Amino acid sequence: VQLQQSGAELVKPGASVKLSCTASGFNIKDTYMYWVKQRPEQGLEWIGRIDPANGDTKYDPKFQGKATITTDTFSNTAYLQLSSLTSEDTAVYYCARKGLRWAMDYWGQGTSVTVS
Amino acid sequence: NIVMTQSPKSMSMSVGERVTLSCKASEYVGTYVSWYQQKPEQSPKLLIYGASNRYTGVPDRFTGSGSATDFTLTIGSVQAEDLADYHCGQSYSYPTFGAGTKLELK
Amino acid sequence: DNTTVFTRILDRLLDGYDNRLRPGLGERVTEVKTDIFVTSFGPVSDHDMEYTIDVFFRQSWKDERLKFKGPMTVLRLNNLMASKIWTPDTFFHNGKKSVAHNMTMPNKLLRITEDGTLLYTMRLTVRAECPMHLEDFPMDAHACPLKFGSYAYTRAEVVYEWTREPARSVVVAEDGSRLNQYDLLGQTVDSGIVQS
Amino acid sequence: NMSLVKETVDRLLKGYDIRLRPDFGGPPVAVGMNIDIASIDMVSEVNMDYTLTMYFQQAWRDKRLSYNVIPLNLTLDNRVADQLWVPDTYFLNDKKSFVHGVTVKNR
Amino acid sequence: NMSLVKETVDRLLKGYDIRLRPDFGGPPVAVGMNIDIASIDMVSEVNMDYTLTMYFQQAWRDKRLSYNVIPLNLTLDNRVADQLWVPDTYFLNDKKSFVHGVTVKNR
Amino acid sequence: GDVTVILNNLLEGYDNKLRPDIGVKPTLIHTDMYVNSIGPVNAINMEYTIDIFFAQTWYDRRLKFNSTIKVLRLNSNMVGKIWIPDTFFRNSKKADAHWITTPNRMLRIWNDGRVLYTLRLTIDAECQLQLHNFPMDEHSCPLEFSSYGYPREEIVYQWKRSSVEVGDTRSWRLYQFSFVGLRNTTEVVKTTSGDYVVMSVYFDLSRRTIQTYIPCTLIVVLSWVSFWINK
Ligand SMILES: *[C@@H]1O[C@H](CO)[C@@H](O[C@@H]2O[C@H](CO)[C@@H](O[C@@H]3O[C@H](CO[C@H]4O[C@H](CO[C@H]5O[C@H](CO)[C@@H](O)[C@H](O)[C@@H]5O)[C@@H](O)[C@H](O[C@H]5O[C@H](CO)[C@@H](O)[C@H](O)[C@@H]5O)[C@@H]4O)[C@@H](O)[C@H](O[C@H]4O[C@H](CO)[C@@H](O)[C@H](O)[C@@H]4O[C@H]4O[C@H](CO)[C@@H](O)[C@H](O)[C@@H]4O)[C@@H]3O)[C@H](O)[C@H]2NC(C)=O)[C@H](O)[C@H]1NC(C)=O
Ligand SMILES: *[C@@H]1O[C@H](CO)[C@@H](O[C@@H]2O[C@H](CO)[C@@H](O[C@@H]3O[C@H](CO[C@H]4O[C@H](CO)[C@@H](O)[C@H](O)[C@@H]4O)[C@@H](O)[C@H](O[C@H]4O[C@H](CO)[C@@H](O)[C@H](O)[C@@H]4O)[C@@H]3O)[C@H](O)[C@H]2NC(C)=O)[C@H](O)[C@H]1NC(C)=O
Ligand SMILES: CCOC(=O)c1ncn2c1CN(C)C(=O)c1cc(F)ccc1-2
Ligand SMILES: *[C@@H]1O[C@H](CO)[C@@H](O)[C@H](O)[C@H]1NC(C)=O
Ligand SMILES: *[C@@H]1O[C@H](CO)[C@@H](O)[C@H](O)[C@H]1NC(C)=O
Repeated sequence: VQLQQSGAELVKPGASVKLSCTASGFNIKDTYMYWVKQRPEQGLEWIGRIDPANGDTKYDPKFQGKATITTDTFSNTAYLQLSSLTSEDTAVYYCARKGLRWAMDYWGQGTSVTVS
Repeated sequence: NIVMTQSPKSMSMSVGERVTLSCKASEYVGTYVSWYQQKPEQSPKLLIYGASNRYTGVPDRFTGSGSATDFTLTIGSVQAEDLADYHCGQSYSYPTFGAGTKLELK
Repeated sequence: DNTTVFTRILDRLLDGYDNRLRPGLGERVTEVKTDIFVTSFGPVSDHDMEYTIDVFFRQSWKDERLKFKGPMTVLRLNNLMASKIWTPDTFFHNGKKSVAHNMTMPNKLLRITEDGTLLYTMRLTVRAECPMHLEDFPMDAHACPLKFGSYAYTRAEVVYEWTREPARSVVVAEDGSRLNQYDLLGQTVDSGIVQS
Repeated sequence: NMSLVKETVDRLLKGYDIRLRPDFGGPPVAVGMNIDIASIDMVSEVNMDYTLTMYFQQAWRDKRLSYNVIPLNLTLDNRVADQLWVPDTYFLNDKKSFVHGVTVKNR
Repeated sequence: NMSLVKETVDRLLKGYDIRLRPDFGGPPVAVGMNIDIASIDMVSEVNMDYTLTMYFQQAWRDKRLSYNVIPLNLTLDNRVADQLWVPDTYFLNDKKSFVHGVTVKNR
Repeated sequence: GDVTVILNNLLEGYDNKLRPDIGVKPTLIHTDMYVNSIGPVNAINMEYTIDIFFAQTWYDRRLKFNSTIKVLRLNSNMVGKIWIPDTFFRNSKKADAHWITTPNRMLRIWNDGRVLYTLRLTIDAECQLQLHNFPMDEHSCPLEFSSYGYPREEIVYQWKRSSVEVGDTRSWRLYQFSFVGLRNTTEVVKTTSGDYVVMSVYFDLSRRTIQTYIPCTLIVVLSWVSFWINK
């Protein structure tokens, strides 16, 4: 149902930042978790996918190695870690759930990360 | 990777007129194409999952229809608050998203 | 007594459990996750317009009445208990004569996790049929389908979804395929709705 | 709800005598049959027989299986048909015929 | 004596829970197989299959079926196979297989 | 009235899994079969069909009722309860018993043990076929049966006085061969489990293409009539 994320993040290049979306109203071990990033006024783009039960994670080859997705099943939270940040990485990040034919029925609020 | 092509890029229509959108898919995607509605400075919602299926809580003026590659989102009686960005997204494979269509009233 | 604990846990789990009622009969709908692993794409026969297949059919649904608390957190149960709990029926719309194997015992494993998530795989050999268009013979290309759906359950009660990403669900073995004339090319998946 | 249905089914199928067809003393029971044909495989003049595969359906009215608590249409698992009554209908001209058993019996 | 063996078997098969393999929590069980091919009937190139008839044996160690009263080699009837545990073992490639039923199920 | 009492007394405190006399000298099963017909014999498949009426007898100390009723017949509904010896045909390829109306089985319990158990069968056996002896060829088709789970120390077979019969030899449907002789032998065979007493009954047969090669040579020789015709 409701998905909660963290607040805004402002960080200088060369530092790791950790974003988190905390699920609520449903058990995370049922469905996958997605991560979509959106620059200002562009098409949505896929970052990675995590499966809380097994642990398998697959990433977009253009982002593979840059971002690592881990989950804490007991606290019911999905974590996104960014590394090797550059100036052009400034964009909004979204947390997503799978449901009803792989359609991303619920979306988070959206976290704004600015690198400079 | 699968690439989605969307047209028209940006068009404007009057109030209460029929509106047709299209999203072309290069590879095969059999009826696993969803349509998202992103209003300015909000979180994208869901309108159509699969094809010609309406997510709950959605007005009836939104209809879809699709095939192996062709897809079409046809709005009915366009209201006043139907100005936003519509994204065509497929999930046959690792999900990708279209360029996005921007809709403004006139 | 290593077994006295597990026998208690596994008798209490079946106490008052009515196998005739699918989970959530008036509550939210059930969702059966499916997968297929083709062992060998059998010999296509031109005369009968049929083709044989040998799949490791799998199913995974969430049943809340079976959850518990124990040390193992995964139960690798025998092939006998699979008939005492609910198991969704799934026939093949275009199957002429399918057979389930019981080589030395029925080939059905049941894995009840701690949350309540099940896995219930089988082994099948299916003589499905497919219509052929021989107008381009011998240079023709066929598309022989395999359509497995629920039975006795409408769309409002049981809904199938592929376990993994639909492109990667139907997996085929590397050396398992055997064909004299034809040559397997690729797999394609698609979900629909059929009214009867 | 889930608790009502269990006790309802339990009290229906308790004391239900399978050997006696409904309305045993009085009028006959109306069994209405409906057929949906899927395919007619082959026609062989050597043996003078044709093979068909059909979805055979038949619905009758039975007062003993009546409940007034739940408005839903109970859909039971196919194991329960061994306990209810079922009108026996045979095909006067058949040589071999079998109910498919792909994953479970198809009824 | 008869009654000694009778009560020994009766106490072996009392409380035996078939759903659990031996040592359900601990280390795995060692199952040793032993095949005795009787005869290979036919080998075809059209269907690419070959039929063989064999004697299939296999022996494991089950700590629950232990007795120290009678020194004999207890050989029960073939019905007890339904009540004891037996490891499932399927053949990865077999189009049709069965167990001969001449006068009783041969096991 | 009283027969129900006798049966309920016999079945109380009776254990099915254990053969009679488990701790002492082994049971001695007598065997006697009656051949009804011999199916078609073919040389290609190297097999043949037979239809017999297998019948075997063994004492049993637990069925020792005492009453005025000398003998009680029983329908086949009783076979499942009392002990029944496993006996398979080593030479069988595909064997099936008959249940045309009901299970075809018989059971007769005399006064002091001595169960009788007979049942119909239909067997397909591999017959070692040799053809060089022709015109003096004499094929022998074996049929050898033995226990499956019991060593020599726990079960022993033995034939009766005659123990083999035949009937209606004219209507045995076999064409290329002809029934001649019949013999019986007993052996001991060692296998993985131990030693099994292997009964064996095998009876001989004699033989009585050439009708098809003639039309080909005839046309060959007849085509030559062209040559001596004038050019
Ligand atoms: C893998 O799966 C398949 C199918 O899923 C398994 O096949 C099934 O195997 C089981 C286990 O043995 C069989 O159950 C038993 O079958 C025997 C013999 O079956 C004969 O008759 C069959 C029909 O059964 C009867 O009922 C119908 C009803 O109309 C009547 O018409 C008949 O006349 C029969 O009376 C028939 O289908 C069989 O043919 C097939 O099987 C043989 C043998 O394998 C093949 O050679 C054939 O080619 C053909 O394929 C066969 O002719 C029955 O006798 C059993 O019933 C008695 O025994 C039980 C246990 O002892 C007992 O609980 C029952 O109550 C009943 O006992 C009654 O009778 C006793 C005397 O005999 C009494 O003492 C007792 O008091 C009681 O009154 C039982 O039914 C299935 O039939 C069989 N199904 C099929 C389709 O083949 C296969 O075995 C599995 N593999 C493995 C490794 O497990
Ligand atoms: C010809 O057509 C007839 C038409 O019915 C078929 O008859 C059916 O045959 C099947 C199998 O032979 C019968 O199924 C058996 O039912 C028994 C009765 O169930 C009792 O026990 C349960 C236990 O929970 C009670 O709930 C219930 O109320 C009954 O009191 C079962 O005991 C049998 O179980 C055995 O097999 C199952 C299979 O998984 C095992 O799990 C068990 O442990 C046990 O070994 C069995 O399920 C069915 O009852 C018959 N119908 C009728 C109306 O009697 C014939 O089978 C068919 N012939 C052929 C060859 O197919
Ligand atoms: C030699 C042992 O013989 C049997 O074991 C036997 N068992 C059953 N029957 C026989 C006898 N026999 C050769 C028959 O044909 C027959 C004919 C009947 F009308 C009724 C029963 C039998
Ligand atoms: C149950 O089936 C009947 C038959 O048509 C239908 O009228 C009724 O609406 C169904 N019940 C529900 C709750 O839909
Ligand atoms: C019982 O079986 C064991 C298995 O090896 C064997 O060593 C032993 O000799 C058998 N008993 C007798 C009395 O032969």
